[PDB]
Amino acid sequence: AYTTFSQTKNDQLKEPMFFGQPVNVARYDQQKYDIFEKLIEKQLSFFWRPEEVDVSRDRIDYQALPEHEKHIFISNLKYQTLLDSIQGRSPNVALLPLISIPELETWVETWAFSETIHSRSYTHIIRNIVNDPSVVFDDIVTNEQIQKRAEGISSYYDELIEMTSYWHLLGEGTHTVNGKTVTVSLRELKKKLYLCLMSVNALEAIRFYVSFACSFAFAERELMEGNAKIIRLIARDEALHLTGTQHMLNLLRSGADDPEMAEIAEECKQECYDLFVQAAQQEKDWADYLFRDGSMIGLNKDILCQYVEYITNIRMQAVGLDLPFNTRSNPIPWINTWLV
Amino acid sequence: AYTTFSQTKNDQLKEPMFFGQPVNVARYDQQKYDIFEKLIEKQLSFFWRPEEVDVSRDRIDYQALPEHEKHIFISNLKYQTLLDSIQGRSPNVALLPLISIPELETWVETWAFSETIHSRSYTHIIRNIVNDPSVVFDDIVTNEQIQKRAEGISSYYDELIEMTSYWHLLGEGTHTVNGKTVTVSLRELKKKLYLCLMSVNALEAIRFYVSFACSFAFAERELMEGNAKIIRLIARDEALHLTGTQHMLNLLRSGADDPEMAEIAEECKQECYDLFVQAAQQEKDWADYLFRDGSMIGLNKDILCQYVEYITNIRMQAVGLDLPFNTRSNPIPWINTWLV
Ligand SMILES: [Fe+2]
Ligand SMILES: [Fe+2]
Ligand SMILES: [Fe+2]
Ligand SMILES: [Fe+2]
Ligand SMILES: [Hg+2]
Ligand SMILES: [Hg+2]
Ligand SMILES: [Hg+2]
Ligand SMILES: [Hg+2]
Ligand SMILES: [Hg+2]
Ligand SMILES: [Hg+2]
Ligand SMILES: [Hg+2]
Ligand SMILES: [Hg+2]
Ligand SMILES: [Hg+2]
Ligand SMILES: [Hg+2]
Ligand SMILES: [Hg+2]
Ligand SMILES: [Hg+2]
Ligand SMILES: [Hg+2]
Repeated sequence: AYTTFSQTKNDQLKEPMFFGQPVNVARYDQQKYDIFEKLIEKQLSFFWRPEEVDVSRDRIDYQALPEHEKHIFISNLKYQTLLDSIQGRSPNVALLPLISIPELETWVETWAFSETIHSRSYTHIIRNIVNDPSVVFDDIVTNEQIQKRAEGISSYYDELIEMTSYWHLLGEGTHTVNGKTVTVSLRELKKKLYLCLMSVNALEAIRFYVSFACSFAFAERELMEGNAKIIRLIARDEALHLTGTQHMLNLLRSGADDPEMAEIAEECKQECYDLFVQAAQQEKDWADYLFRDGSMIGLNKDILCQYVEYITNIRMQAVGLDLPFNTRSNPIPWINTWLV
Repeated sequence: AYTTFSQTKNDQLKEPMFFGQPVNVARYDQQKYDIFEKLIEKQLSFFWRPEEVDVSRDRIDYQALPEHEKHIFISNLKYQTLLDSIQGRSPNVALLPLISIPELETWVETWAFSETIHSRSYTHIIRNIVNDPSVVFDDIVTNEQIQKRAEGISSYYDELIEMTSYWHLLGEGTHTVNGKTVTVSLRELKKKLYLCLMSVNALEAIRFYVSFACSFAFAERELMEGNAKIIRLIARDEALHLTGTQHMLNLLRSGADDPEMAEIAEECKQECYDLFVQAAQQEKDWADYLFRDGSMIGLNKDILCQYVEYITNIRMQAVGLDLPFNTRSNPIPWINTWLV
């Protein structure tokens, strides 16, 4: 039931963000929600190329680092690489088949594209600091400490993609496939999409920012300055990506877009809350594996843990969820030098 | 069965271009086919912003055009808008789920992203030469002559996408879906993909160039200078895209990739030929509508048909197919200065 060009002439200003008629004409002279056009323009204005950044000194900096610090830096870089590997392809494969307005479709493609630039930047960094890049890349797929998160993230996407395929092929109803009953509910697919968006928002709002803290902690000591310059550019892109997911989520719950979605937003309010806490908890547990052999100037298990609660509280409130942690001011305001 | 991050550690240099293990880590330090990394780098170096191009005088020129010339200009633009609307989302939805090497996955996303920029440029042009863009955009969907010319494009993609979903959900074999027998053959899916690529190649190599000639015929008389600047940048991108498709097809035919694809290419030889001949005929049939209210000096049905036969022979030759048309010299050598 999916088509690359719906032959029905429809009003793209009246379609819901998702599940409406697939988009036909890509036009940008008008939009249901201006924010997505603004985000596309900003992202295009931010276009940068990794190769332009000098990372010639990061090699020696990395070599001079104590072993536990090399571990902290590389483990963090591997996680960033993993996140953008998934983000460069998933928004496209998972969201594109369900978007019903042109500005969001193009925003999703632009967003995914900017992530491939990030992936290209990580290769640029990695090849200029280790001699044998292959060791680093393989450890990304099999690192036990890392794969727990990837699995959980990939899962939401994989499940939504699967349910979408069934919906497009069979439509709503109770069907039979090779002797098994297969139930396809649009309401459940909508719930799937909502929770997946919330998960991507957490990936954007928390997972990445916790990794930025680690990267910039090195920059503060004037180490790995090539890497810092690249992460600063990536962080500027992520701020836009998070702005996009926050608007999608708030538009869906404010009842402005699809009434049934506003309904669902309220329905799984508790589940959404636990999803967020879980993510915060994962980044916390990670700080354990990170500083297993020691800490460093500006960063340690406790400070990092405090930043997680701080950032999580802000992000959750931004999407209308209750705060899970004790309120406090920023534990590491020095990071603002590198962020927004 | 599709996954956004396969957990199996595989040697990406040994996977086939399509139908192997979905890509997990996005790395660019090595590649099975260097040509795709070269294409990504080239496309990135060609990055341009449409709204930066000055089209303020285009409004004056257009209005000054006799009605039939306005018809020619706007009809051609509407077709280009359609092709890029489809090409901005199709490579991602149809190809991404089937790619198994990172360089190709990123090339497809980069290629699709460049098409969204093309769509953005058409809005920039349309919005600056007509009072109500909605009349132009709405006609793209309903116009029977535009849909007859483009007939078969979205159809191929939609069929591939549907067959792909069946494959990811059910796997190979014969199944029973709602009491009906559904056969899922990987070989048949490979055939579908192969012919889809050959169709995209014809779209990139012929359909777009026929439209460039019409656009540049105006630049030739010093009119629509803004549009001409844009079309030149767009043509520069399309040349990369067609290079990419020609390489994909020729690599598959060589047997150096999936040996089964080499067999399929050889077996589907006549179908490849038939679709190029069909695409050529569709472009010629378009002339009747393009010049219904009159033609222009140096631009008429006869010249368009001569050019179509000229470029078709060149394109079919590049992918190893026999030539359908009698050989001839370029009927419009003035285009060379505008292209590449
Ligand atoms: Fe990123
Ligand atoms: Fe991002
Ligand atoms: Fe294009
Ligand atoms: Fe193209
Ligand atoms: Hg998602
Ligand atoms: Hg998700
Ligand atoms: Hg970290
Ligand atoms: Hg951190
Ligand atoms: Hg929820
Ligand atoms: Hg919620
Ligand atoms: Hg804490
Ligand atoms: Hg295709
Ligand atoms: Hg196709
Ligand atoms: Hg034309
Ligand atoms: Hg033409
Ligand atoms: Hg062929
Ligand atoms: Hg001819």
